[PDB]
Amino acid sequence: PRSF
Amino acid sequence: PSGVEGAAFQSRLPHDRMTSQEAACFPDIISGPQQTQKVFLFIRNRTLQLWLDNPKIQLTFEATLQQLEAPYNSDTVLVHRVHSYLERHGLINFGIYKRIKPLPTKKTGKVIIIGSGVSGLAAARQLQSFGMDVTLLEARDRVGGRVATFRKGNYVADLGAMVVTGLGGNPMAVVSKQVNMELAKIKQKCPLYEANGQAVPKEKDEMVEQEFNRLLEATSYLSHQLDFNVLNNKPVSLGQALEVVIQLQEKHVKDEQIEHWKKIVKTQEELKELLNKMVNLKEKIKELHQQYKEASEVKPPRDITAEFLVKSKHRDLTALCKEYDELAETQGKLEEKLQELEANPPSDVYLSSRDRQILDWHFANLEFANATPLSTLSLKHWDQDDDFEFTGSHLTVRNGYSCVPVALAEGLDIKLNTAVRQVRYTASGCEVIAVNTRSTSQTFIYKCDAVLCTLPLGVLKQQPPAVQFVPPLPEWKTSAVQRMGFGNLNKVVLCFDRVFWDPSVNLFGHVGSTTASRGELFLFWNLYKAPILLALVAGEAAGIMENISDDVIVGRCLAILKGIFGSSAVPQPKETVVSRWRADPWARGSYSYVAAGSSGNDYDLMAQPITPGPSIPGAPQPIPRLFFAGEHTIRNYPATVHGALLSGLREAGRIADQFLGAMYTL
Amino acid sequence: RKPPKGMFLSQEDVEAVSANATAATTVLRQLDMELVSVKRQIQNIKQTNSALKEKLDGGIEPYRLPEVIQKCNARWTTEEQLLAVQAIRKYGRDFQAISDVIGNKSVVQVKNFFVNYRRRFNIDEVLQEWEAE
Repeated sequence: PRSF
Repeated sequence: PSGVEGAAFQSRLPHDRMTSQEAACFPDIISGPQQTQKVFLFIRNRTLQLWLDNPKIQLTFEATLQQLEAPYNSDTVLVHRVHSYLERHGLINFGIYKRIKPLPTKKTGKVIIIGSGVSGLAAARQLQSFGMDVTLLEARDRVGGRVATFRKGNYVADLGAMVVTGLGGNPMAVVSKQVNMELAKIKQKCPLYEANGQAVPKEKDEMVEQEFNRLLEATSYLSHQLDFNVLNNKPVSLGQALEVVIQLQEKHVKDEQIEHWKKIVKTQEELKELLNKMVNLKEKIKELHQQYKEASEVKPPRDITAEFLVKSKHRDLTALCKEYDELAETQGKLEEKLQELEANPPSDVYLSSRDRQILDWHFANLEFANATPLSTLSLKHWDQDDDFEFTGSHLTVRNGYSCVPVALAEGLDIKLNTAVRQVRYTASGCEVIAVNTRSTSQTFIYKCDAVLCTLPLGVLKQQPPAVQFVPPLPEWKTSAVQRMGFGNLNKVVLCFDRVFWDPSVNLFGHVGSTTASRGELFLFWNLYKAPILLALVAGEAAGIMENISDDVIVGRCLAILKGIFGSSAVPQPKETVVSRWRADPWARGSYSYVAAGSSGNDYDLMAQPITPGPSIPGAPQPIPRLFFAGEHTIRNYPATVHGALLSGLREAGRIADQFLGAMYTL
Repeated sequence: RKPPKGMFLSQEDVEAVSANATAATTVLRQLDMELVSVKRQIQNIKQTNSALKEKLDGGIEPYRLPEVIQKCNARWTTEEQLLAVQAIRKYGRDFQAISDVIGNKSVVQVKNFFVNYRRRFNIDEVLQEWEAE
């Protein structure tokens, strides 16, 4: 839930 | 974290508290004196550290007690109870290890496992490890499920999972040591090219990103601090909330221009009243001059009344000349105040179309992460698994992630090309009815004590059912399946004969033209040794690119590459692959997401087993026979390979405890 | 406890942009119109204020008068006594103007005058008729  | 306490962290466990799972296994200790709990906690942490420090060899109970120090290696039933708990729930001796004590030839109980995806394999390896008869039924002609790994010549490119989200507490860290997997880090420097193919400058790039992360927090504030979590009965989605935050930021930009210009107007009106005094006063002044002159035109010597008129007039003329000068004093200020406000206006717009277009790419990325358009993601819960993030760089697997699953499949009874069509579970056992995927008429029957189902959630959700449960799954389970979200993303694999991108840049964006196409080929990865570029199709676009031939897709990909790097440096690609997850009948999707109206609680419902009714009425309640594992069952680490793996280990201990008997709770 | 800085969110506001489908697009047009409304209201007082500027061309320089510099004396020439009485009848008690009219007597010599020659000039009367206006 929010990548890189 | 380091020491024995690093082992507890690396095993996803608080080093100084007994967890809820441990209490159930050891109520005597956790209800007991603080001293005993610390002893136990050390024995736990110390065994974990031993297994961790060398995970290519089994950790026997003997090996453990050897290397404890007194007072800890004194009580040997406490050390035996701890080691056996650890080994049972896959906290030690999981994955691929050399067996010190060869598994006894006579098995106990029989378990069918549906699916040799990573979760299936994990439990299957562990169940056999525990001396059980384990057979896996795989519909596909290969293991791994969602971990796919295209291989042709020297090219290697996974079309399923491809990143290891950081080894800090990650079961995959152990498996990596256990199986050589080339692990490469991911430099996080990603530059975004615009639709015209011109690189976005740092100014916009840094600006939008900050605003993006700012709009996200804004929703989290709408959710937790304003309880804006329900609208006309339907629960609020993340997409909805992001709109209500962009609108309210566009409203604010206007309210801000109004009450600024409304200072100008008020200021200009103040001036209007001042110039009206000043023009009516230059009239009294002009008229007064006509009188003092005329009164001075009466040449002296004069009577004292005539002299009074000249002096008095010259005075009210000096009086009204003081007034008019005080008013062009006040006029000065207002003239300058205006010149200030006019050339000191506030922001004209919240987001330029070019700026917002960039933002729509940041929303594409977010629809990549959760594999679904943001309208669906539950506003309250979409990020509920964020507390359990591992620590560390995210990595890729240079040799393909397919090697992990294949390694796990070593030594297991796997029936490939075998599509389960009916699962039939009764008070006395289960029978699983499968067919052969090649000639489907040829039917198979499997009897067993317990069925572990790692069917993808999208399979479980197929209407009409692709797999029949007999008897039907209870409503508390099938409601969970409807509510839960199972989304989609796909990848395109581009194999060239030469590197023509920035080799020190692992990943680089492409900004879409529309909001509606924000997902369509929005991101590329240099990840591999060979000249392979990876393109991601996310969001609303993923579900629609599956209806379009590979050439049309490879077509668009070249185009956007072309503008970004010139039309004479991008040659036709040699080998090209496109995925179609939601089209695949064994996945019907990529992975799960917390859909609006769902919660994390559903991920737990998915994992509760089903205990069938008694055959002969009046008989005692039976044993649970149907178990579930896989990415959509582990509520704290979903939509991932590690989550899958943990789910598989979880059910193996739960199944074993049931048919082998847990003798570590006394 | 509180939003990100810069973002504006308010219970009152949030409800008003959710109350129906295009309750968003609605509220953002009463503000696009409120804006044009106030914006040409500016060019129209900016226009009016321009006229009044044209009428003040040259200011009052031509109508101005030279300053009078004169050393403030003590004796009351009968001339100055009579300027006084007539001044008290057109200026009431504004001693400042009354001293300015004479131009050679202290605002306090003026006050003194009021009591000394009070009898022989009937200023009470004179003053009472200044009030009759």
